[PDB]
Amino acid sequence: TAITRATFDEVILPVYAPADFIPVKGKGSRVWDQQGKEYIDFAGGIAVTALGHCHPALVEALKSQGETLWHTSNVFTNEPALRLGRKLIDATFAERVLFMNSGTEANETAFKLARHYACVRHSPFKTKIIAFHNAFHGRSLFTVSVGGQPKYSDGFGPKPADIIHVPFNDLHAVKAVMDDHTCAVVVEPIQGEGGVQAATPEFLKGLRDLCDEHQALLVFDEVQCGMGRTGDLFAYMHYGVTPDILTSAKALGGGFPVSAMLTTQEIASAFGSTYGGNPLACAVAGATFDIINTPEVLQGIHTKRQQFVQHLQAIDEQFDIFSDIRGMGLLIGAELKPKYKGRARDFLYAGAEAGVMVLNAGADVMRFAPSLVVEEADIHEGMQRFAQAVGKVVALE
Amino acid sequence: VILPVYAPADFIPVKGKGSRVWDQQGKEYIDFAGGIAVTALGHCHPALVEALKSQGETLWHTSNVFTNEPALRLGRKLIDATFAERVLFMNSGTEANETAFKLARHYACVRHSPFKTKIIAFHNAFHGRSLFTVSVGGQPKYSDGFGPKPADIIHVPFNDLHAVKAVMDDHTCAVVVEPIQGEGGVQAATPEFLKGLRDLCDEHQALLVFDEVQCGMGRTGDLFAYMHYGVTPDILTSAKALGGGFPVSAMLTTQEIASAFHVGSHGSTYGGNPLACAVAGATFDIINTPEVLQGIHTKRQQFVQHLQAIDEQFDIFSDIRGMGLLIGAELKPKYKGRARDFLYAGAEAGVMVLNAGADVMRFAPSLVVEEADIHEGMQRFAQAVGKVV
Ligand SMILES: Cc1ncc(COP(=O)(O)O)c(/C=N/OCC[C@H](N)C(=O)O)c1O
Ligand SMILES: Cc1ncc(COP(=O)(O)O)c(/C=N/OCC[C@H](N)C(=O)O)c1O
Ligand SMILES: O=[N+]([O-])c1cc([N+](=O)[O-])c(O)c([N+](=O)[O-])c1
Repeated sequence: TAITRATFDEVILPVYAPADFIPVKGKGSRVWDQQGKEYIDFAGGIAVTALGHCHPALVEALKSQGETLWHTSNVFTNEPALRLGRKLIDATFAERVLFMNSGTEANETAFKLARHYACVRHSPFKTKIIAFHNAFHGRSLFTVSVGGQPKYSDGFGPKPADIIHVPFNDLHAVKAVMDDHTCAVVVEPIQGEGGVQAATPEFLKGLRDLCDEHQALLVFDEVQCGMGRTGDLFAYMHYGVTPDILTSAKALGGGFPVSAMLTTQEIASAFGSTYGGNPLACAVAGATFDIINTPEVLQGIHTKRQQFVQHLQAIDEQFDIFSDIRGMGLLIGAELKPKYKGRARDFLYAGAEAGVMVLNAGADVMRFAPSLVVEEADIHEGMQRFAQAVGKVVALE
Repeated sequence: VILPVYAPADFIPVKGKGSRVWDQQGKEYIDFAGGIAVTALGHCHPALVEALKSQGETLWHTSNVFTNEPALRLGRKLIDATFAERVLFMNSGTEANETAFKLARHYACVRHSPFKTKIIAFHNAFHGRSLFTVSVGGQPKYSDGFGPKPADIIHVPFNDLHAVKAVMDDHTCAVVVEPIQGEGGVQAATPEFLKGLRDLCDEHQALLVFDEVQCGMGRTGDLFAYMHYGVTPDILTSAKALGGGFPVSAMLTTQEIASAFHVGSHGSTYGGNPLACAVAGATFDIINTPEVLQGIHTKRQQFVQHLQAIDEQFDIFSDIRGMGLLIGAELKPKYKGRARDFLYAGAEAGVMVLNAGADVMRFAPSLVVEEADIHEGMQRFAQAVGKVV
């Protein structure tokens, strides 16, 4: 009855191919497997553990609320949800906040709301949604159809219709497809899964102007780039472009399943300042928000980015593997040179062997999404491990 | 118009212990609603609090780049206790249903034909509020107004086997059914209907999908309602009681069906995280015991005897139905459309209850609700009824 890696194949649907070792415990940016091997975590559970593992403040919030009240249905509100709603409203453009569990659910509510607002405020025929190639918005049938990767939306029967995809950063293409029958433009300000590609300023500003012209809602999916990831509370604040609806998840709860959809009173009235929210989830997300939304933590994200980028540059000087280093704050993408095209997974595996956890963003890009408070010592140790992994792969060349 | 139920500003739950809840003013309520059949072991159950806190000190989240011990331990328990051979964990019943419906579609696509896409579902069904799940749900008012719905979904009346036979064909990929429709008036499938679905799915090579989000995890007095009926589905979904108040869900199926998915066919950031799975494991360990499952039947009769006594005094119910601790009490025609008013009257009297449409009262208390709480809460509900009538 020992639980091993082999156990996964006997138990879970074959939709994942997980690592050969099993993390069992973590503190900060260090993680231990069943053999007590120690890893440096630059993956963050895919940009989720924004304050690292078992952060004392988050554990305290969990325990305190866990002794008090876990659950209310959406018939009720609860103090943690009201508190978190207020902090989001005070800190952002939002006047109304709806809480869910996952990024997928938050996006379902955002896309349903944009559709419904158009239906009741303009016309039942105003249904087109513009989205972008390589976008990722979740795995429900609707959200994966708004997602821009046909490989993930093919094969589930008839897709919800009236979704049009154009290239990310192509403002002319958006202009071309938008019209009075368009209800929404949905965009990630930085495409995380899609190779860590940031919107240009002109593109994002252009989406706002086109949404205004056509009476469409601009929906920012900040599930991955939000909650401090870029070094601002939300990426829209870096750009100075205010969306009509914004979604947040991943870092919002520091690891606890929680998500949010933020909008205005005018738009939300198509459906008090908050709706939903698990008491336990919202208590934890409140503690997370209180730490991430501080000048010091947000400044540190930029300091830490440069510490990572200097190491990636040193690695490239030595080994000649990267064509581009991009992203914002502590979402970092390092694109492999053509010689190593398609081999991101080879470097991820060698990384894991060397004791560092990193991500891909497609087969050509390495992705780093560490805790926003990752200690400098852990940045240097993990990046030395990564350099060692790169060395081992390159020596085979 | 269908009116929702919302609490006013003067009713904000702040604390729960067992089957008792207190609001901001310190008013105490007996909880016969369970947050809509979620807190199946009541509020802040010591074993669940212990699981939460101990795993909370250890590991919360690693993503599905990794597997984790609590998830594999919970999957093993679900596999051992049910027809399932493989599982996927998600964060809500809606997400588990999305996974099930996508799996049934994809299985048909790759095993039979990309054209085998019809899904048969039932009027008054509830499967969640995502665009796909609400379109499979059987309340048009809830699926209207969001632009183009995912196609190839056909609705017929619950419990009408003939109608299912009439619409099913070789182009049908699935029949999706709640063994008891919870939101839809607490209506249980008849034995003939449920077995009929299994036979029709076999005939047409379609997958039978049971949504046990509300009726599963002990709610009926068996671990899953399918066990009461002795009809085994191809895919089953579970949530709510599974995590006792922690957001977690599961989709259960066989290896043969699971194998239609490949790496990257579906996924979830949070789904299967060790904190959720540690909590659901603790919940499962308590609910899946002979003693708790027996007690659910004892407790059902305690509630039903109270409901009958209320009816003898006030003449308000035409029918008392459901299974285990999912209880429906249909209002007589004289009280048609009054379920919300009885619910609000209950709250004033210090008891939290549910509706199941405008004509039906619903009860979904903790599976371990104390006999003393059943009697006190039902006395409060009788008082509320006296205020209404
Ligand atoms: C921009 C953006 N929007 C929405 C989502 C969906 O969030 P989720 O439902 O919480 O997984 C995501 C989630 N990405 O997660 C990685 C992929 C996931 N593991 C999968 O395979 O589904 C995202 O990056
Ligand atoms: C048979 C059945 N299937 C799926 C669900 C949805 O599960 P959830 O996403 O875990 O709430 C449910 C949930 N019912 O809860 C009530 C409604 C809730 N407030 C909502 O409107 O989504 C169910 O009864
Ligand atoms: O701090 N710790 O909780 C901790 C835990 C483990 N472990 O194996 O789970 C270690 O190996 C170490 N360690 O190696 O320092 C530390």
